[PDB]
Amino acid sequence: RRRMPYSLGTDKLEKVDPDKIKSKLSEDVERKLETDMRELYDRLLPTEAIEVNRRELVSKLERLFNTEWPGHDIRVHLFGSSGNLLCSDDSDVDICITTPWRELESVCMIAELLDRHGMEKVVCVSSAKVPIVKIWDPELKLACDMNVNNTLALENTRMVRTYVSIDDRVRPLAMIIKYWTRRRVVNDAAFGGTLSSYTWICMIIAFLQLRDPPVLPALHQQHDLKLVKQDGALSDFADDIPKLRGFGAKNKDSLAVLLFQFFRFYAHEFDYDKYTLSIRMGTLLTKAEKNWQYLVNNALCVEEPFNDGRNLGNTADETSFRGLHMELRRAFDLIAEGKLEECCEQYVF
Ligand SMILES: Nc1ccn([C@@H]2O[C@H](COP(=O)(O)CP(=O)(O)OP(=O)(O)O)[C@@H](O)[C@H]2O)c(=O)n1
Ligand SMILES: [Ca+2]
Repeated sequence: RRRMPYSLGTDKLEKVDPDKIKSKLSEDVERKLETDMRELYDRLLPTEAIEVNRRELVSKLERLFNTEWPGHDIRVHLFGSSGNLLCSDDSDVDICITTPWRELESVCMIAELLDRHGMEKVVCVSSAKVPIVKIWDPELKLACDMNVNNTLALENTRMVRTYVSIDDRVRPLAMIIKYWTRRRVVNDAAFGGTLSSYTWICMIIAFLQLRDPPVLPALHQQHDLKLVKQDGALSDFADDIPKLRGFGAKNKDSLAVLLFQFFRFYAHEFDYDKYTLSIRMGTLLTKAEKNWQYLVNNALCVEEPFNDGRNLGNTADETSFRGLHMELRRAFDLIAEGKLEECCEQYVF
């Protein structure tokens, strides 16, 4: 399922003279793009029935696990887009199973139990860095990936949820960019050699942190607004939502202007060879100061904010990155003229 064929080669795209790159939408284009984005967002928002089903899946799993293995305080939690305000009705369900009982981290035992209780397409990856069980629930009609005790993923999901809660523009902008990535088939870091949705979300956040004035702060740096978590530890990132809300309100750019600027930033402004995007810091880092010029698959460097050693761009080789950059050029060209529908056309192999 390789998205970017090896024929593309690996050449970097040349930087275009900044004076020759459109920097502003015309009023007519902005007005129509705003309306078209708002219509698309309304269609992408989730519906009650499916949001309820996501919760029902959590409860069903928790009951099954505590009946099979009682006395181990097994709890089940949504994460990913089901927990960060960025899901649509067709989004998969990311689930984290927490327990002090480390025996449960051998996930083949979970697969066997779920197969016994009517889940379908039950498969597992026991030797991955994060072992997972995948299922299809035929009653709730949900595809689910679950892990055991990956509490970092609960926290980075909660971080994304906090960013979404800080400024009204984040949810529609991110939901629309995510839709673009699905239609263009550039959000498949396993099969396709492109980037995970989480990676794209971090890129959206990093872009918004770099607006003038910024739309989003650097939550990991706002120490005085960190609250204590349910587990009793101080949060790694600022999370006092009432005190953070409004941070970006001084930036008055519309959703249309922000979508145009997102594609302009990634298509033309950002120097991929030199810099690492860091939502932990809210400022650009250099690859060189992280020794990231040596990483395999380092054409795009997007630092995971909880593990400064993980490049979220590491699933894109140089060929795939070339194709991704070309897709960003294409999107910039089209959004510049308000062509949202064409920008989001389904890619066909
Ligand atoms: N490198 C990574 C990749 C993923 N994760 C964790 O997995 C979740 C789902 O990834 P995801 O890519 O499915 C993001 P989501 O908003 O759910 O997208 P979707 O609606 O298109 O399904 C993220 O929210 C992170 O908690 C991580 O910790 N490190
Ligand atoms: Ca997901």
